[PDB]
Amino acid sequence: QSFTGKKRIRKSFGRIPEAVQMPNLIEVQRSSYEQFLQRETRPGLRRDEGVEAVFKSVFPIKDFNERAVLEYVSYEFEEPKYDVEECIQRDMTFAAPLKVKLRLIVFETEEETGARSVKDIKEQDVYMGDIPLMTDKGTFIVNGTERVIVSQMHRSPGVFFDHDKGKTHASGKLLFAARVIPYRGSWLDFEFDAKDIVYVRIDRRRKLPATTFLYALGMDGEEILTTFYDVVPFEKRSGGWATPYKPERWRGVKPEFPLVDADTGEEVAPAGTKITARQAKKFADGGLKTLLTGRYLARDAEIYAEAGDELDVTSIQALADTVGAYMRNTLRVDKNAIREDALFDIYRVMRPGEPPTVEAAEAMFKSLFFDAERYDLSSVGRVKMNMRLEQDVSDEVRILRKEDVLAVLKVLVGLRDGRGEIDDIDNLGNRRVRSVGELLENQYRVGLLRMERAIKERMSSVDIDTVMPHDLINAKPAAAAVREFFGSSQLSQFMDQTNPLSEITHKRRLSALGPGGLTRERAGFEVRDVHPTHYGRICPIETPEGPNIGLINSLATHARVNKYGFIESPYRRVKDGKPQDEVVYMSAMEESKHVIAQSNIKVAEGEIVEDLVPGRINGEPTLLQKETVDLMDVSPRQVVSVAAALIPFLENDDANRALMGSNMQRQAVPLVQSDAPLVGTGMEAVVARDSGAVVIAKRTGVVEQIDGTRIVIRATEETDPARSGVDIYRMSKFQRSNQSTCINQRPLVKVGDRIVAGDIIADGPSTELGELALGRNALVAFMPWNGYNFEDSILISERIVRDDVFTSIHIEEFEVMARDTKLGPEEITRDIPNVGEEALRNLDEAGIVAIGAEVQPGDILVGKVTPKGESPMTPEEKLLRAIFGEKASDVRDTSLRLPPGVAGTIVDVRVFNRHGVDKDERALAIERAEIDRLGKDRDDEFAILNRNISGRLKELLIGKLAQVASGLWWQIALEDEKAMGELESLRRLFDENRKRLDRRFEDKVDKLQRGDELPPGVMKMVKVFVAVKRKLQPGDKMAGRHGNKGVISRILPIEDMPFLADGTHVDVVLNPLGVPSRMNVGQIFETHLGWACANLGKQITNLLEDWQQGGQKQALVERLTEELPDTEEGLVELARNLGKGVPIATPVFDGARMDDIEGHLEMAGVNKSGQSILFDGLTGEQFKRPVTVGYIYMLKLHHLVDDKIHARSIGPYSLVTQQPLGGKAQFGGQRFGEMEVWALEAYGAAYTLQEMLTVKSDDVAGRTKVYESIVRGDDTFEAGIPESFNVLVKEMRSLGLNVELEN
Amino acid sequence: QAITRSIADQARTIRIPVHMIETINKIVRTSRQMLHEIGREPTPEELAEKLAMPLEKVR
Repeated sequence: QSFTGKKRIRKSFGRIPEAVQMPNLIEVQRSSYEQFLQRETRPGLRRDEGVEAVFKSVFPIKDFNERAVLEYVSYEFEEPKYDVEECIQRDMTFAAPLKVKLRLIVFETEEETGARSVKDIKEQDVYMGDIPLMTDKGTFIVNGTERVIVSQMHRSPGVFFDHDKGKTHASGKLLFAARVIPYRGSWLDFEFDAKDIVYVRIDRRRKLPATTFLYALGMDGEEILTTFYDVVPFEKRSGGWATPYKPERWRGVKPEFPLVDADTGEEVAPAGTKITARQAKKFADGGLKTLLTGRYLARDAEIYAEAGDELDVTSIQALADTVGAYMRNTLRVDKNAIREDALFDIYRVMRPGEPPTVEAAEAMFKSLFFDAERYDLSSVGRVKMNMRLEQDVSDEVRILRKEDVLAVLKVLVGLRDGRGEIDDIDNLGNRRVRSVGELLENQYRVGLLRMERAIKERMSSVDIDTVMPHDLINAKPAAAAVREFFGSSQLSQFMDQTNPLSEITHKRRLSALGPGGLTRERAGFEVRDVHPTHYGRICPIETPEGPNIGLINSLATHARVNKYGFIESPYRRVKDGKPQDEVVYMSAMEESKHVIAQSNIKVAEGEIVEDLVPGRINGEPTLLQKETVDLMDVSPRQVVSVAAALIPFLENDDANRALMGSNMQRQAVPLVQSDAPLVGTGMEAVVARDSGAVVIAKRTGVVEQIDGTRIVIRATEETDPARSGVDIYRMSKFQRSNQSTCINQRPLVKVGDRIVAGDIIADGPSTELGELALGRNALVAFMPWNGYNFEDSILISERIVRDDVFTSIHIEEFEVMARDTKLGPEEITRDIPNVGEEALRNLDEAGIVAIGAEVQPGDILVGKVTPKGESPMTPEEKLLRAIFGEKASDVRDTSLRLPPGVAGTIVDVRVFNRHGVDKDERALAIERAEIDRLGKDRDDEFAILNRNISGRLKELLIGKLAQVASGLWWQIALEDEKAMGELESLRRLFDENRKRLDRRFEDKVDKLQRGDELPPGVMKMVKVFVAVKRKLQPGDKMAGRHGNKGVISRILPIEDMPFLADGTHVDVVLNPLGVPSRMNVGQIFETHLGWACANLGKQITNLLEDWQQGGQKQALVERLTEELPDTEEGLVELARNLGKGVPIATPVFDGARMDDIEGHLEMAGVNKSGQSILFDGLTGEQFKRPVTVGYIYMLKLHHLVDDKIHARSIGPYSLVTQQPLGGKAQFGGQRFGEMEVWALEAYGAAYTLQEMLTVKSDDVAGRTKVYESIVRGDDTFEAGIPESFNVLVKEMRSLGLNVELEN
Repeated sequence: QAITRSIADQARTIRIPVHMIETINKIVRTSRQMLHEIGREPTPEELAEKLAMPLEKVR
């Protein structure tokens, strides 16, 4: 509706979802880094979480040998030296330098004095390093092909009680391993065994008793059982049975002793329940019973008592003047009764080789757990512990307190037999999600600890008095940590940027693998499941199908990450009956106590009138009444993610097949002319507006002009005097995405159309009218057409390839180097000798391909002339050279060439010359054209700025014959001074803005002329950007919108396709067998809705062609579409977009039911059966059955046939094994594996196996022989010893083995 | 002296000479001090004159 739906009005189908607006999709990583990098003034730097906290915790250090402190005042964040648009091309680190304040003091002097001559601080400052400031779209550009950091889901810090499921048990008993997982430190395990004893299995190394751990803390021995036992009201020998005991625990126990009352009696021999005996004892002023022996007497008891509780007596020496049995058993099994022995045992467990010492062992345990420097348990860990086991306020303390271990042991021994449920280790709230913010904070803390160690080692040598500021602080490990985090980290491994949805789903991707979490193998079948608390916070359908399933599940559309780390999904809070509007993001930990009722419930005008609303009180869904309901779901799509929210009729799809469709929504290339789906989802507009590569109007003013490359916008309807002026949006042209695909933007706004702030001005890759459009809607017939779609393959019409509707660009952008080799500097001149003139075409004098010249597969791209030594002089080659008179070229051909493909044209050829000698004799015209275009765009920006400035000045002066004097823009030419002064101030501010722009442009041109950033070896690097125009050739993995994937079948002409009743031929002919097998019947419902929308569009466009803007057309649009009536004259433009089918925004779970689709088909002139008569195209006959012919939203998934095809008879071979390389990188060969060699082994094809893995690949002396034989004509070969067996016997011979052939 | 004499040999996998190891250490120390005091990373041609050595040798 905000200039994005007015021309693409989507008839919504949700009942009434307006609980809470969904947050920004990229807001997860944005808000994460915005607590890791404040980037504001001093009062805004107060952040207990982020880089500031770790820095202030690691930066201040002391010197115990010289009394030198290194204080931290604050750090100042500077702007990035390179812009994102300029850093994407330079392929450098889009980072900003970190400036931190230093203060070294020597006040603490000797002679019992606290102030020295240099006691005053110096206020130093050191260049910490450059950190990759998060882009506005959340990309984290470290180099070319920007990689976004996926969030990680590691085990949240805190105590855990993983009750064993019988595995590793004696016979069938449980273990109840109480393990506290610290945020940064050593793990602790308090598991049990078959002997019913608690063992502190520290970090799963040894199984020493917990009594040693208690002795290490100091609270063990005669004081550890105080909270476990107590004194009994027993007496001594006297008349009868005298004892001042109170009966309070004798119920449900047989009367082993006659504990009858004193006067009358009680405690009968039955002892059934003691319901009356307890009441009588309580009402009789105490349960005075007149009565064991073999009990536990380990209570507090040195003159008459002794250590240990083992009497086996009848209380000799005047007695020394079934719920809990764990503590007494561990104290006896422990062989260490002294804290020193426990410390020695702990030291031997941790470091068995090192000899344990008295103070060394005590220091080891303290540094391990009692030290906050090593056992850095985050605040989230402490709060999680306080919630699991109740404790006092401990947010400040991080290390596990001595009282915390006691409470952990008590809760463990309580939960061993009931007394509260265990803490599931596979809970969403139990698994706190970490993002790029926390990950970078932890790795920067590690780097700062390394830098602190280096500074402590270096400060002992250099004195602090009269020392150069920041001379001992290093900067290598500071930036090295972030470089490794963005260079080869598992979390920063890649950024799926095939389309705006792939970026969002990749940014909102919680990967459970990587450093700090379980690897791909470590996952297992437990973490690869979906817990009930995952509902609303993490999508259960959108997940990779490969081995990493359940580990890289993306975050929900509404879910947010709290400050602690837990995922907080929104929940519309409701009172008794009446559901209020107050919403709160309830974390998964606090969601268990609260009862939740799902959305899509029939609520009345003021409350819910169902009284049997569905929902789940804690994970398990049940039928909760209207009352006793406090939390309600915000929207039905809260459970699905961004990539899954765009699946129309997703409630109809299968739980498994929707995972296939949700994964391909993010795996759809950006198509040219791609329009929004007719049966799309309302989430598409939000995902396209809250994604990257789409320019959003940051102002309210009206657009001035649009030329594709840029779009100028006025300031606003109410703009400040000199705040920002006009804001021009430089539209991103066809640049190679991270997936080697196109990223193009089109100025959807027209010249002279007012646009409010916050809306999408120009569409991004695969978008139309602001809405996300992964592909184009094509007429689909779900019928098996002549077997071309027998399997999941998808038949195709020529109209979907002839009209250029499913064609992308896929800019490869190959890279070439000119590194100075040891045998002379490598050259990039015109061409290498011994090359035909046909391949040298399309090359300028520099040697690179001309910008815009089509290059066939294998043609010369950049001539690389690499000097080397004299090649091996062969006699035949020397004779040939002497015969032809030529001379042997001393240089080897190394010019870059295009691999086998259909790339063709070249978009951009960027050259990065060395700073030393740049543009000397190569790439001069390239840099000249670059500076010419830069000056041209600068002049255009200056002209538009001057135009809008003159317009504003005229608007301001007209209110304060001006046409006869146009030169009075800077002078009033009258007696006025206040107005003239204000105009002069505004003009000087605008001139300062122009000067700042000119300064930025001159800095850019100076950086270009001085030499771009090049590696240390290569001096001239050419980055040729070749762009393809891949059509819909047979082989492209054109998958549907719901999960019905399939390779495109043979491209049938637009004549053989099945004819419709109106004469139109369907663009695709799918297979109906995919619906019954994989229950994705929503694809059929989605196709019916698309057919209804297409018929409505054909009816409206057929109604506008006869009468443009007719009085009756608005009536039909209102009947079909209420936010439709618009006072503007855009109705003539809205129908132009609706002619291709009126789009629909169907919710993920509140869309149109069967009755809604039926009514839509009736009102859209569609047959009520949903299908339609479809005449055959091949032969031509009315099919004797209703065929479904709708407008399905097909995609153009990146798994094409071009990027996946491969054929290499003989390519470059490896070195360790001399085998052909793998993959399509460099002429690879399909690896013939053990499981694929067994296919021929079981077969009689042993000659193939004697030539496929003997002479084909791993026979350097047999491969050439067989190739020469095949070229000669005879199909004979020979191969005795392959290179694989040779390297194997050489490796075995490397050891003490005697692998040696014989006879 | 023994660690610096041996670390300079059995650490690069190519047995870089001791004097070349000390030269590269001096170069990296100069680059670090320049990043700390002067500002951005200096060009490789500037490091040749910053240490009073041949320009081609530093390259």
